[PDB]
Amino acid sequence: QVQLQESGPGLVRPSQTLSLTCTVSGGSVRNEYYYWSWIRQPPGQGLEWIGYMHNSGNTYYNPSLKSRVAISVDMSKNQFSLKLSSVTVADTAVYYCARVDVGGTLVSTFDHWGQGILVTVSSASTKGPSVFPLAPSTAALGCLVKDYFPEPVTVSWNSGALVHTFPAVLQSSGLYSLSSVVTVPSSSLGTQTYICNVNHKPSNTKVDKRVE
Amino acid sequence: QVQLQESGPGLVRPSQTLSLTCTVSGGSVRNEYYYWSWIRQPPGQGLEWIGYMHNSGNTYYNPSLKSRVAISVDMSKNQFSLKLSSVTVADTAVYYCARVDVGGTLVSTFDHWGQGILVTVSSASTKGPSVFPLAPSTAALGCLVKDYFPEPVTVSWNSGALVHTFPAVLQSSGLYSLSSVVTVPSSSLGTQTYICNVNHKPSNTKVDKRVE
Amino acid sequence: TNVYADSFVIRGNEVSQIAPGQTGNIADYNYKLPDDFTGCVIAWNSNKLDSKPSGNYNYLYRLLRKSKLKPFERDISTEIYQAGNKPCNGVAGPNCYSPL
Amino acid sequence: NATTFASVYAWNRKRISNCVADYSVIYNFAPFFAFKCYGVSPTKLNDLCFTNVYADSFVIRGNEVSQIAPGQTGNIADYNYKLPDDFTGCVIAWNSNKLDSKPSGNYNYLYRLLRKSKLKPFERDISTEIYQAGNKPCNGVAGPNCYSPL
Amino acid sequence: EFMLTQPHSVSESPEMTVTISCTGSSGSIADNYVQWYQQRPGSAPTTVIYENYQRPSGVPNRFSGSIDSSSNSASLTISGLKTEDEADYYCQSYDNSNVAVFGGGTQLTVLGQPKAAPSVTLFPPSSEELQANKATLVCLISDFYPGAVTVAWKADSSPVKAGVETTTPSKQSNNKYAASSYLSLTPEQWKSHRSYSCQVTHEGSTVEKTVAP
Amino acid sequence: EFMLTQPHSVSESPEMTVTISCTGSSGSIADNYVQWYQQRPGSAPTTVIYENYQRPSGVPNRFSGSIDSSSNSASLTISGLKTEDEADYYCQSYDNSNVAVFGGGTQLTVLGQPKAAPSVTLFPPSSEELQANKATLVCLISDFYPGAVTVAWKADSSPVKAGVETTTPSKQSNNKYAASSYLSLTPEQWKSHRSYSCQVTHEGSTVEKTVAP
Ligand SMILES: *[C@@H]1O[C@H](CO)[C@@H](O[C@@H]2O[C@H](CO)[C@@H](O)[C@H](O)[C@H]2NC(C)=O)[C@H](O)[C@H]1NC(C)=O
Repeated sequence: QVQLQESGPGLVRPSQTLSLTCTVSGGSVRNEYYYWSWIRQPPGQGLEWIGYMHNSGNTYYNPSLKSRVAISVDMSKNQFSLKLSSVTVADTAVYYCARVDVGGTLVSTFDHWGQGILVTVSSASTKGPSVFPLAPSTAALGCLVKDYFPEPVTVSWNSGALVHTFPAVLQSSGLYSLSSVVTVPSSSLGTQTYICNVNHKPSNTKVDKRVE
Repeated sequence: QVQLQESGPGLVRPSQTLSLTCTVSGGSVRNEYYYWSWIRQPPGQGLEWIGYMHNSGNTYYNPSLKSRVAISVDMSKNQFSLKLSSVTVADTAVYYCARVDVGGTLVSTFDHWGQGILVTVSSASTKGPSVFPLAPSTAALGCLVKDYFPEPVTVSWNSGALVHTFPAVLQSSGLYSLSSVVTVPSSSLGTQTYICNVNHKPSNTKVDKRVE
Repeated sequence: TNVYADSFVIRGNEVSQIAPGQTGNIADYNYKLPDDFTGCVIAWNSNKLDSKPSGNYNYLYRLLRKSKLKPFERDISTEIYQAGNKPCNGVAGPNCYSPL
Repeated sequence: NATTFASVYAWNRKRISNCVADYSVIYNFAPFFAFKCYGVSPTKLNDLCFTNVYADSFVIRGNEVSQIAPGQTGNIADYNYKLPDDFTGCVIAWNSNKLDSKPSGNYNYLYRLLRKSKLKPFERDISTEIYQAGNKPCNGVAGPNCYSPL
Repeated sequence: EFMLTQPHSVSESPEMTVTISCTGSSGSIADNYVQWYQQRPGSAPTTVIYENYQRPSGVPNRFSGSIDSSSNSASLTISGLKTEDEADYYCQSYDNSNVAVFGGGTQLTVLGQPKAAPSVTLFPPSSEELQANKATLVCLISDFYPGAVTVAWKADSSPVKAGVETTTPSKQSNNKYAASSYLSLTPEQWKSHRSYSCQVTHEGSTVEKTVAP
Repeated sequence: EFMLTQPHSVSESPEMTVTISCTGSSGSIADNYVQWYQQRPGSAPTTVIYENYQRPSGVPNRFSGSIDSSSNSASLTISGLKTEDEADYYCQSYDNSNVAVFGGGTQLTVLGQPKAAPSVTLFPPSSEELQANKATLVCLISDFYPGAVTVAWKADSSPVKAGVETTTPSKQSNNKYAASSYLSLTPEQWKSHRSYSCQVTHEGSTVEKTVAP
């Protein structure tokens, strides 16, 4: 069957251009009975449609993305690319290239989908995570780790206190945040030891902070 | 004008290979722009495509019995042959020759059809029929003649005194069943002496049965 | 002394253009033979192998070129062809399309 | 580049005479989805001469583009636009779905289905007479066995 | 696998217009040509509509073909019926794999004589027939003009499919059609089962009659 | 324009039948085909229904769909929920123009554990955060098995929605999600607004958890 796979840089600074390539394997872009589209998917939001173009020259864009995207087909290389103008931090969606059938009466079904490439949008350098004491409000406390650009920065608790690892989330300022949840009993038997241990893989830096 | 004509044995038996050949007149079988097909039509059912073959050797088959068909072409005698394999009692039908037009931009109609040949598949060669009375329940009553090998049927009602003899059909066992019937105005008329006689044409054997 | 066997795939209505002195898309811009060609032209229908139900797009023919091909010369160049009255920087776009 | 095109029912025909046929400009309006020449060469256009030149233009579907060729049949060929068996010219076709398509339906472009016979090469068919398919005639208003020929 | 399905029987009074349509299920109808073959009973088929819009020379202009891309079907309009138009019409097309696809066949006839309701003559196995270790359940249906000969077998609770040997529509001596619904059953099945049904369903009227020992 | 709206998630016990419907918009839904795409978490979408009636190769007969013009909506009638059928389902169609409008996403979760009410927790900003001139308060939600849940900061002045960062609800060891949120703002506005209390809407239930220093 026809397969699609994307490749390109995963880190793009804002106000720059985004260039990705979609290799069509098992088929041919020479076929004039199919369109070649791009699909976005922000984390936890849903699917977003950019637009598709025909190998004959016709191109259709999203109404809300006028003068925002540019599509091109390379019939000699059997690939079609994607071009974005003035990217912003809100463009952290996963990009998918898909083929949709137009051979029938109406363009109906996206036949095949690309593998999907995660494209991050942030120009911040490898800054250190800022750890703040997140006191419990039976309650629960956390590490309260914020202001860190690198993704694989993880945390821990007492090096085996198990408490739940928390997934990351992006910020509008171009950074990430991670606030774990660790249960704690009342103050009678809940003030023994609670020390956050953020790994901070980049820069070979280790930070340890105590949590009330 | 161009015309076709079937040629081959009109009666075969299972576990054999049905071989046929169509003699073409008014045109050369080596001419391109035309395929040479074979169409099957069982008695009482619609048409069924078997396969057409181009003069260049490209033979297209029907996916239903592709593994049990074979087509050839001879440019010298202007005759294309058909060869099935592992024939069954259900393969009996009227085979029609047909020339399809592959001239313009697509494949198209079978412009010239043959006269059609009717062949039957049966392993038996001699079998005497058996008569059975039919009791009524205006009423209807007659005779039941089954399991007779020859195709011609001889029906006689009241030694000629009249009838819609219900022509039989090739059943699953490769035989036929005659169910000629008559009508009566009431059940009292059924008590009269009515005779239903049949004659075995290839054997000159008469069968008598008293029905009432 | 030496025999060269050229092999390729074309359509049916283009087989006549393989003869010497012919004119057409295949004769001019794809495969040209001299006026004094010595040899035999052989062609047979391969629709059972070189065709797909969804369309076999692995065979290409050059549509327009800068000039007609010389006899027994090959043009494997896949560079985009300029045809408009204005430069297009050698990139696909307006007035500039693929040659194949 | 007229930004307006007529249907195959009323295909336009322009007279070309007393002018220099500069064929070096047709490459600037269409990507040539189907550029097929029959009697002339694509490059020898600027090195030949003719008696009269006619440029016929119309709008048809994608599946009907193959019918614009010598010796072809169909509704567009046999009933809307017939080419002779010895036509010497070039056929140019390109997609117009980006310009000649309306979201509410572009019912302007029409085509004749069939009118009692096939047409002759290079002739018009503007008669909007009702088409009759049965033994009993009918005129004026459509109805059973009285269908519009378009 | 592209297929074509058309109505089994079409009947209308003369001087009127009929409509036979074939719809493609597993594929498109506009990617390949559709042809209509008028096959007269007892003779070879003959093309009357080819290339979806063309009629051969000599065929009367009463025939016309049409294509519906929205419904993925191909229709045949025949206006002004005649006595010789009582033949069968077959809609044939091609699959994308270059496989010729034939329709199911449609029996067209003119309504010369008034239509009559069919008759049912369910007959149980005879005494000598039961002695012969055979059932041979038949339904000698009669008294119906249109060629809408249909047979739907049904047991007491379950449907019946094996043993159906319905014959072609045969005309009686009084210019009327009649058929036979043969059925071969194991005598053990006839002794175990309670009863069977022979549903005709001629021209929509589901005429049904059962038979029991 | 065009838009397809659908519930965020639906759930039903196994061996049952669900019906996911997507409502139309100002445009006529009967103009173009509607497709249904199943996308498991961390994979590309896969077509399960196309052309409003067709099923791709390999798709079981459990999936089905229909189009109701009177209701101006689509449908995805999935019968016999299985362990592999637990994924997100998106509905896509086309407007009168070339605008491929997608849906919102309905997470069909198979009921394997009894549903429970979530536990929401709110805590004011820390002291070191206030020293850095930033509030960046954090919410803590957990203990809700069936599906995810959205939050909305129902503040005393007005419901705050801009500048809100919500984490993707991820599974935990107790087969529960988290669905945390973040509202970063300057501390100078914290003294003039109290009791943010982002309210949940899980299973139609609302948990009121205010914030206090
Ligand atoms: C001829 O073609 C040119 C370009 O292909 C047309 O010019 C464009 O017209 C559209 C609509 O009128 C404008 O939106 C564009 O900005 C124009 N582009 C340029 C570069 O001028 C022109 O309208 C066509 N017709 C004529 C009579 O010139």
